Amino acid sequence: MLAILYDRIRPDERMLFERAEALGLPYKKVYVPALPMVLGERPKELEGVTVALERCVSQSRGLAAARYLTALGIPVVNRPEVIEACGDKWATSVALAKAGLPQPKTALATDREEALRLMEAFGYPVVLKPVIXXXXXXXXXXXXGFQHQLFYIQEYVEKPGRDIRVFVVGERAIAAIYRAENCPLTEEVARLSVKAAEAVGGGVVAVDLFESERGLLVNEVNHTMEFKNSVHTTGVDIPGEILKYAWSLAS
Amino acid sequence: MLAILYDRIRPDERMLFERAEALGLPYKKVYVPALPMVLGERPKELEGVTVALERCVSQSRGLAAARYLTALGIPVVNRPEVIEACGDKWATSVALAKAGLPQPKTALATDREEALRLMEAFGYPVVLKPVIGXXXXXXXXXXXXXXGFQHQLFYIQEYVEKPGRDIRVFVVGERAIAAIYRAENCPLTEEVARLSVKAAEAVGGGVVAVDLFESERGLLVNEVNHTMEFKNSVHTTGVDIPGEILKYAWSLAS
Repeated sequence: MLAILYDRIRPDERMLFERAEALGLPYKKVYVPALPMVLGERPKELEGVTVALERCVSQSRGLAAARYLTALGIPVVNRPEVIEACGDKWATSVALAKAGLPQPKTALATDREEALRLMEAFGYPVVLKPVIXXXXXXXXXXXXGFQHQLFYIQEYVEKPGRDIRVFVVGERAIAAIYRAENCPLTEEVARLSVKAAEAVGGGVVAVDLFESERGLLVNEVNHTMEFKNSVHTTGVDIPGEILKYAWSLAS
Repeated sequence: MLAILYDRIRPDERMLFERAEALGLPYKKVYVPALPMVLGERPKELEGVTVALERCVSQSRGLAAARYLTALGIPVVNRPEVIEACGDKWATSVALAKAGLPQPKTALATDREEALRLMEAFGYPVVLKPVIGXXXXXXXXXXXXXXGFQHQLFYIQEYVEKPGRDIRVFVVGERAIAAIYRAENCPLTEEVARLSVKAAEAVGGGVVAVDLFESERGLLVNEVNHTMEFKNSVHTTGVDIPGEILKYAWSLAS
């Protein structure tokens, strides 16, 4: 049966519980904080579990649990690699570059000085985001585990259009929204979103895009997509699609 | 040519520089802290670079740089996956378990309370190590527990009795090239060599130092290091560890 791993129940999780019940999809709720994860011995909580949906609000907890499930041989939706490829901006930007996908000009500095040189080279205004808006050099200076002293820098992008969030399930873009309003999926947006999903390892993710002057650019990819408002907005059963995908990977 | 990526020059790095020079292996030193890493545009510092040896003391810097090199299509010794599979104890223990390799009983808690339950279940004494970079009783446990993807994680291991000394094996590719006791030279045996190479393979392969426990239950893999230190081991083992590392890297050149 399906195991829905969680720590804090949000409306997203409740919708998952309700859809599973309505779909007749055998499942059980697994409270991760109290789950004993001893290598070599499957917990009683996981007895009968053939596939798991990793829904923890905490990234550290979710990734640690996804890693554990792989050690037990239980397929987990959004494998460890996808979760970390997504929750780490440098990792995600690197994955997009290797897949040759469009994104804002991006760079990474490993010390304060190089960060300044890069921002200066990029020309202001520039963007500085945590790996896991600078107006001028003055603002830059003022602002200034494997994440010790890293500075993720991106060019500031002009947006002729609204940002788009695309919900990708497997090889299909199933819904999209503007940033909220429904964004009727087009061939262009759908194909780019699925390729972005593939770039980070595949699975169930929300791809955030920028409709810039240079065209569609991939901004970020989320490994544990939130969709409570999007169901009504898009009219698409996102929770049900997610559950069916996970259930299909069952072993 | 080979690019040796570094931040702080330790004797290990100097030996690498000297062996490369003596071997006639075309290379250049690349100071990572000042390297501009912009995706889509290879830095001038990397002009002509066909393979890189990731030697930064800082793990965060080394992993970020290894990732960058993969984006540039430049092979890097100890790919990002290996560096992170190694610098993260839970990741490394999980990789060892999937490869079916022996190691101390290991567990991970994601909150203070579960950590206590586990330690209690393991029975004291138990070991508590930081996930990245001995509990006597419940009281000690509570005290210790109170004192990015690593927020609130508690790596717990059983306390192991060691009838023998700990062994550090230097693995280069599919070969265990040297080993030391913990320092004295540890003449490599079939058993130790095979386990060490399998442990290296389990985390993704490359150049790593495998630390083993000679316990009552036999050989157990304790940890795997992605940027092995070897300044003292060269003299201790009599093996040219730096040279072996460089030749392995150079062979992956593209």
